[PDB]
Amino acid sequence: GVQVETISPGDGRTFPKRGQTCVVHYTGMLEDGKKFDSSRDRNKPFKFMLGKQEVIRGWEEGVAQMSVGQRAKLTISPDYAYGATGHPGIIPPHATLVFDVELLKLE
Repeated sequence: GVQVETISPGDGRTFPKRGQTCVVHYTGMLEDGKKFDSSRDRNKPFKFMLGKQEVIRGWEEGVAQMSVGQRAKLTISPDYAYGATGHPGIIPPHATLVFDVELLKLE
């Protein structure tokens, strides 16, 4: 459902726990490489609470595998993203997504 590939290693020791706030920089892309969303374009980190299910399933399972300071590519199946319906206009039906995520800190 999510496959993690490291771009830059983190500390290899500090991984998120349920209920912590993950502070990330990210870029999300369709399978064709076209970015649809990026905190890097806004120039402001994005925050989510791990376990709240306020981000897609491939984020909570993928970021949970990351340590502080790690940058990684998360390849997310539609099953772990927006499924059969997608988000029409932005995310097509049955879309595989790629996110470039850096885990900045935990709060």
